[PDB]
Amino acid sequence: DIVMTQSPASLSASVGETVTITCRASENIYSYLTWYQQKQGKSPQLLVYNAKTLAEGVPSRFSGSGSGTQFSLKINSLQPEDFGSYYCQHHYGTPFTFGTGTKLEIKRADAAPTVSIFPPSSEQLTSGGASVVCFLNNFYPKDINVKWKIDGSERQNGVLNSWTDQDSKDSTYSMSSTLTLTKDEYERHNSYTCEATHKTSTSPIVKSFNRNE
Amino acid sequence: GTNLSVPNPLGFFPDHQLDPAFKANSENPDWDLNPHKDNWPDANKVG
Amino acid sequence: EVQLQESGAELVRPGTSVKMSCKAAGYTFTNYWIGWVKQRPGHGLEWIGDIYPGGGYTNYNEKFKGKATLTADTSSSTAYMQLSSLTSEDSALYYCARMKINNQAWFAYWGQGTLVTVSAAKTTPPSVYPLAPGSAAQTNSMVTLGCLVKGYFPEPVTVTWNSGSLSSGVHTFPAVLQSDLYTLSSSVTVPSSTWPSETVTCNVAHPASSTKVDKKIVPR
Amino acid sequence: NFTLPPNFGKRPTDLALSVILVFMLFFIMLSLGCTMEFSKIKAHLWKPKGLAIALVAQYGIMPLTAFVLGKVFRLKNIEALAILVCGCSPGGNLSNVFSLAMKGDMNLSIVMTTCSTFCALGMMPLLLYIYSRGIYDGDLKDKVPYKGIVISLVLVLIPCTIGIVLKSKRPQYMRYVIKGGMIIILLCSVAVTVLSAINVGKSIMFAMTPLLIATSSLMPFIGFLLGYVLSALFCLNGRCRRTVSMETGCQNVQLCSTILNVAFPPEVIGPLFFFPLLYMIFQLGEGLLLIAIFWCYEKFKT
Repeated sequence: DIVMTQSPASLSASVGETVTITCRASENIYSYLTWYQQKQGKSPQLLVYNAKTLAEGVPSRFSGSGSGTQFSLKINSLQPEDFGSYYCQHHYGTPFTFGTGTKLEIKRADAAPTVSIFPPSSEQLTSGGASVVCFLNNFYPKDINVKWKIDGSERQNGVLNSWTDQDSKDSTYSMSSTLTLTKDEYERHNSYTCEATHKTSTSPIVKSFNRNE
Repeated sequence: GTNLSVPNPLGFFPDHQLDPAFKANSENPDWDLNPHKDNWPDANKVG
Repeated sequence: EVQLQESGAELVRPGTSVKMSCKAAGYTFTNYWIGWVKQRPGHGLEWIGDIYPGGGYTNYNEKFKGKATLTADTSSSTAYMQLSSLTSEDSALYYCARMKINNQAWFAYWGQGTLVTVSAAKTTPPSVYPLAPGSAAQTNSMVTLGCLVKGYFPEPVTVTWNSGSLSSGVHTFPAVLQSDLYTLSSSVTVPSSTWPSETVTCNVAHPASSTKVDKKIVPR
Repeated sequence: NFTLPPNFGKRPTDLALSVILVFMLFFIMLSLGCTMEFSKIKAHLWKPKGLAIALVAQYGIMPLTAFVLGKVFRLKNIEALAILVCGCSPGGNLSNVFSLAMKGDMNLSIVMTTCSTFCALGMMPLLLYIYSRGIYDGDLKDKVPYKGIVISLVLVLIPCTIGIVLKSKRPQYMRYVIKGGMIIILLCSVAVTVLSAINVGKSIMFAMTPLLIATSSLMPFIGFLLGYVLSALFCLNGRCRRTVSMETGCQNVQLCSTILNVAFPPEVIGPLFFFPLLYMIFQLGEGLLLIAIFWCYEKFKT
């Protein structure tokens, strides 16, 4: 079995900027590798086959060059029409491994999250559950860490995180972190706070909440 | 099978076939249909 | 123009078989291989197996050898895959693809994809809980609200604010399953001195259960 | 380190070589159709002693000598498989020309060639399975061409039966058609030699190696000698002995080339991609040498 790995897991570049992505093969495959490009919510399309030749109906800016175990895919001029995952594949073996992905995303000026925290709803408590939702909107670098201090103390047992992909009108991200608690447990800890740390600022911004007003 | 070549009794290369429109010498020959070729790691071995 | 048409989305309980079709048009379909690719949303692609509709010759991945069966049915020109026994692991997006040379294994034409969800949870209407800012109620310059929905099994849920209105600063986060049921939250940001004065509501529809829930966020 | 010319299969010279080979086959069959008649073919079919002994010799010696040669010379697995596939191939039509060179009862020659091809399309995978145990555990049984064999047999038999009918109907066109066919055969042979020399280039030196040359030289000579010995052992007619011996040594290497190309990627079979060519030139040279020896012996008799 041949394992295929792509060097940059994620890569950000502005429109009109040259960029390359590197693929690595476990063994020699004698340039039997092909490149696929998949856009958001679309089936993948063939881009380059045999690691050199450009597929039919592809822009000429794409270029691939490599043999053996090192392969590359230069984009040269960058256009907004191409922004998505890129994939590899080999024909040498039988299993036809596909390798991991490589995502291209728009670049913009760094932004700080707009952290907001919310208490469980009044009718939410009557059912028998308690959910505390902390929102993090409009931050460009997508590598934040959210910490839940129930009383000056962290906890990650019931924390569920959801990430929003980079939007269209803007080019930022959004993350919702919800911590779920059973009834008769939410009221034995008084205060709550969600902590967000980000590369835009050294100190982590704090949004707090007290159950008893 | 996956071999659809018409062999030529006088011939020494894979493209020497008795087929009227010589596709075997074109850019896209289609006389073989086996994409799952065996890499055979121990091919270069003696027993 | 060569085109591959897939069957459509499927929802099946674990342990039961399911089959999907890849109807081929624009070419002969009898002298070209067809490959099946499974892609998970959070993982890479993988190759299931290949079928030659002309003679029925098939090759399978070793991992998928046990639980994948490929059929040609050249009369209708629709290739089939059978998933045999099903588990929660193999819930992904399935692609039918066609080669170009029959000698190399790079696929050129892909289908639209078939989504298969494996889970035993029965359909359940969502429960909608409003989200309001804490007791601070600081005006600042811009105010954000939210609408939390949870406990719904399928994924047709669409959340809108005041129906036509807003839809400018809203955000909907992807659904995540917790206890075999899916939960998502939607947030809307509104200029200050507007939400307390004028209601914002929260429109959520669940076509699978044919239930539409409408409720408004009031300050606490 | 084996390299191929940048555009080997796809080139005008290779296309011309293919057309010239096709014309060679057609005109060889047409010119050969003069020397055989229906009645002798029927007589040889009714009495299958020569036909059966020829099949036995071919299909009990060629795979056997291939396997023994590979085991003795301790060849690489890919080389052993290549020579095994070459041995398992049916007798080529060059055996008919060689039999014509030794005036060897061409009716039996063509009958043996046709029956050998027909038995090949059935029992070649069987011999491959029962002789490749130990090298390439892969199936290698769907890679052998099946419909192509039948089409090639029919396309070979058509011009020969055309020539036979033209003979039996009216001899008068022998001295008007045979001489012309011989002339075109000569020019096409010269063209084949120069075109193969141009196409192959200097990549053949990679195929040159003391083991492959030794095996591909021993195989046709051993085939000729064993066929002659085995046919003489059964008290067969001397003409029948000569034609059986000359047929059992000739092989159709095109089948081996296609099978090896289908089964493995070009990089696996790199240096021995030219093995069918080596076998062809060595069998041609040994056949010419045997022709010269036979004619010298005939001069000795006179």
